[PDB]
Amino acid sequence: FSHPRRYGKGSRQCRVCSSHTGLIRKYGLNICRQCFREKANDIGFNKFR
Amino acid sequence: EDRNKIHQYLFLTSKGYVKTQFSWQYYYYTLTE
Amino acid sequence: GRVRTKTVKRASKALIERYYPKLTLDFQTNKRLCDEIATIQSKRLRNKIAGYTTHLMKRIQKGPVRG
Amino acid sequence: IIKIRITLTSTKVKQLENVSSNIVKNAEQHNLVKKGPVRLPTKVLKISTRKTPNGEGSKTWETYEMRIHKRYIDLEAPVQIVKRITQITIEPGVDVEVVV
Amino acid sequence: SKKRKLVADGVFYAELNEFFTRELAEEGYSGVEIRATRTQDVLGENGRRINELTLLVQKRFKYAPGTGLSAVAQAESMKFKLLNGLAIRRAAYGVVRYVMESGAKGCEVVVSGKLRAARAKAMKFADGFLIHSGQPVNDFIDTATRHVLMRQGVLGIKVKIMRDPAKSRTGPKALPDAVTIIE
Amino acid sequence: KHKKVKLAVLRECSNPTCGAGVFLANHKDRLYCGKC
Amino acid sequence: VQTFGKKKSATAVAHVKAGKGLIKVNGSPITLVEPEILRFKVYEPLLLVGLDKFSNIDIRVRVTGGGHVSQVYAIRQAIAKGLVAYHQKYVDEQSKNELKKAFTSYDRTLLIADSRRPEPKKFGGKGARSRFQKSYR
RNA sequence: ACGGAAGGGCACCACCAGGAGUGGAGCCUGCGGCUUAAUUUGACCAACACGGGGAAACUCACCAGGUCCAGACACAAUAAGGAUUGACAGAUUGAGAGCUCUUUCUUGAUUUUGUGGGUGGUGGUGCAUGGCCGUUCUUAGUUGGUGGAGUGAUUUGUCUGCUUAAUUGCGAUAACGAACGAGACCUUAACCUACUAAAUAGUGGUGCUAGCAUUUGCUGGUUAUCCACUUCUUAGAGGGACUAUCGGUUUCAAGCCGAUGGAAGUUUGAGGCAAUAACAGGUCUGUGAUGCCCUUAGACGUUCUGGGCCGCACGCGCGCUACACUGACGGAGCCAGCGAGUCUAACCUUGGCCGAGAGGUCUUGGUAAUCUUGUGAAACUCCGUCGUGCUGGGGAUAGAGCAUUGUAAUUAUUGCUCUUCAACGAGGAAUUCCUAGUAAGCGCAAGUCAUCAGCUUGCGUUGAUUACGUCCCUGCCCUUUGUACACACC
Ligand SMILES: [Mg+2]
Ligand SMILES: [Mg+2]
Ligand SMILES: [Mg+2]
Ligand SMILES: [Mg+2]
Ligand SMILES: [Mg+2]
Ligand SMILES: [Zn+2]
Ligand SMILES: [Zn+2]
Repeated sequence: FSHPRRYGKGSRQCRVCSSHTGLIRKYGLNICRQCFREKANDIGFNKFR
Repeated sequence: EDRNKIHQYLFLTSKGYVKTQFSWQYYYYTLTE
Repeated sequence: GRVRTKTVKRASKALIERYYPKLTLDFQTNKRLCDEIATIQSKRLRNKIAGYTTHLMKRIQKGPVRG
Repeated sequence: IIKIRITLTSTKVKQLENVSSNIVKNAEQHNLVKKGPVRLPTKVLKISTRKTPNGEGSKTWETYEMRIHKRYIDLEAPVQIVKRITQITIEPGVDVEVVV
Repeated sequence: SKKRKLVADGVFYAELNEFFTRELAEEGYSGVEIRATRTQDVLGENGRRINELTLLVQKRFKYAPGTGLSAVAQAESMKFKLLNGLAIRRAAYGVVRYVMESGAKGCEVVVSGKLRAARAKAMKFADGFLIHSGQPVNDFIDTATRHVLMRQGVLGIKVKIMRDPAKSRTGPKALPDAVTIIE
Repeated sequence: KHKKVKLAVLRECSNPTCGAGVFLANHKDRLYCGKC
Repeated sequence: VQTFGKKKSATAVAHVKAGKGLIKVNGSPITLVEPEILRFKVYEPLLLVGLDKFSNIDIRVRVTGGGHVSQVYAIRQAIAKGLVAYHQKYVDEQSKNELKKAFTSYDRTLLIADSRRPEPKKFGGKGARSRFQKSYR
């Protein structure tokens, strides 16, 4: 019913929105590039420069 | 049996005794008095 | 440019209005007195206020200034 | 007695110093010997992203940061002055790992 | 690791924030510390709701058995008023009046969307003094953006409360341009 | 389209979990029981 | 005693000690800096005041951090500042000022490190100010 | 508000003096066009290496096929001789697919059937929306109180003129006093022989010492080997610049220009934040954000195989590599910074052996200022080969072989070895970016990643030319002005 999806863009999703595109796979985020832009301050990520 | 396993792993999603919050893809289920 | 805004100029004028028998025309002994007679919340703004007050009191000895 | 190394890490510099200064005086009030608090360089976790949730507009990039800070202090003391001292640093936001 | 561990702790805090925002909205939740405007709808039947919430968060996050001026509260309250039915202008006026009389030095409430099916104007309501660009917006400004879901479209509720800096009690207490001299 | 025609009113192998109710299929040489 | 010298990101730490005219740069002597064209850029804070002028001091510099030219300027500033500091402390400040006059009247960042640091690059173009090429149609 | 009305002012997204170029060549990639079963789709200054969109499967939304329900829940029935489930041995299919059949076993109130009601949708609508961006805006503009002018709506304040990056300030002045914006603020980059503390950073001196020289000194290693220290490094609290001082010009000042000193004198350099607002700008293909419409059991839901997004009469844009001697090719010198890197585990890889190489291999350190890593980067510098040739410049195109990544490299992922060696003799009309550690040249790290850069985000090595002005061009702002517009020129 399902073939292996252990790698590639299909293996990972946004932990919030589950969108397979723009995923931030850095520092162990696993969050969308827009969902992180939304919930960035609440993680501890802020803008200074 | 196939339903008892989950009805005891807990401690039908519509009838009641299941209040479901989603909160990032995790289906938080809680029963009611 | 090097033009000073109102929150510099007006604070300097207010300092010179009541502290003429006070801080001289030298910036080093101007900012120090500013530190204790003004609630400046940043050293850069304090430096601006003290420099403009130094300029005001340096040109005060060449004729009275408006306002 | 046992020799230990306490490691203090946080994003909040104020409470990080609130523990790095509390620990020094809490060891001086018991008159111990300790290597000074060493401040490992801050890791600036800069992360670029696109402001646009789509692909329209001028190409404008926006970086975020969660600057992480960490220190380390080594000393030696008995077990009671180890546990009662590791129970002082519970400042919410600063994480403390005590190794032996 | 520690960089990854603190990133995961921030992610965990975000998860808690969103979970309690969705769960305890009708209880008046404001922010995980938790801090709510009401601490009775959470305790419930002498610990019932709170213990059930702890059980759910524990089971999700793999834990062991033992391991007034709020902008978001105002936004949730006026969203609840708009959802049980009330004039948009009246709810915004009430929330702005309450925030301005509760010690805050400024408030602004924007409601955008399909009030009545139209070009979706943006109705703003601003009262008091309000700061903009600068580190002061992080110091003393609280913002809350909520999505109201009526039968026709979605309404964007923005609430900005500026607390009086003089009663700061932590951090800078005046404005960077505020100057007060003695004589 | 699995239909399971009504099957009106009515041996065994190893893996003794089978409770003597796994009667084989008699087509030819069908030593592969119903379960397997 | 010890001084340092920087041009962009290189730092050259110099130790000046009482000795006999030993000027080491990386373990090799000052004559083997090997820019092969800036080898007279490291002889500036010696040739300037007096060509030989010095058999009493030993300058041991070690430079790390930048590039070839940056580190050559760093060492040529480090030996200069080391000489200045040694004269100020031990020999006399009159003579340290009398050689500081020559260093400043030939100033090529010998005594004062250059302030020009790499300006950060901004999104939407390679380089800090240079922008990507734009097409209207 | 608008104008196919005008005047001042501002800006290397404008120019002037210039540099680098682009457009001319090959290739990469995006868009169009054409084709296709599909070549998915959004976007036309502010689309066109943009959707973080570097697509083999997945992504995927496209096409050719095949599954599956993940259709709950009041029901009405089927159900207590059984509603429904699954299935080996073969037809069948790409499929070890019970899809279906040849076909007879299995389970057992979960379903299946129809009224009814739901769930999901990368289906539509960004001209129904929220949120978020983009643009106006690398712009300076916006608004009360009291007073003045108007019957009034309103106006002045908010301005002739100088000055500033600035509605910045001076100043003129029925305004005075202010508020938002700008500034201030915050982050970072410069400095501090000052404080503080450091074999997770570094430096000397004692032993451990191998060379060289030997009157004791050069380079040295001494990762559990000795003490002291904080100059370099690090990070906390502070200091420091405020154009300081002096001259010239300042209408009367705001300021501007030189010199001295200063670490830093252009808002000290670069950013973050960015008022009232306007767009029918983009995004429903980010969202378990969502109105309506559509679809919902041969599905537009989900899933599997395969192909497509890449396809080539051609046009356009962003780019990489060149046309060579300031160069190519070889040995030689061995010079950074920003970072990232694995405990349910295969991430960053040091050190040996093999191969020519990619790479294989036995290990080791690193959850980290500790190990890669001193990222022994590249350009560059030294000496030689080339001798000015379509050449030994250039590596497009194609042939053969070896590995790596991946279930799967064919439409070559990429790397490596050998081989034919295309245009290109510096680029037309046009046209882009930019004023100092900046342009340009150079590579490195990170993101996208199982693999793959010609892309982007940051970073450092080398470091110029010209200018310090202006309204000739473009864009924008303000003011004036006309209006039969006010849903405001759609
Ligand atoms: Mg600002
Ligand atoms: Mg990409
Ligand atoms: Mg679909
Ligand atoms: Mg007006
Ligand atoms: Mg494509
Ligand atoms: Zn997301
Ligand atoms: Zn069996």
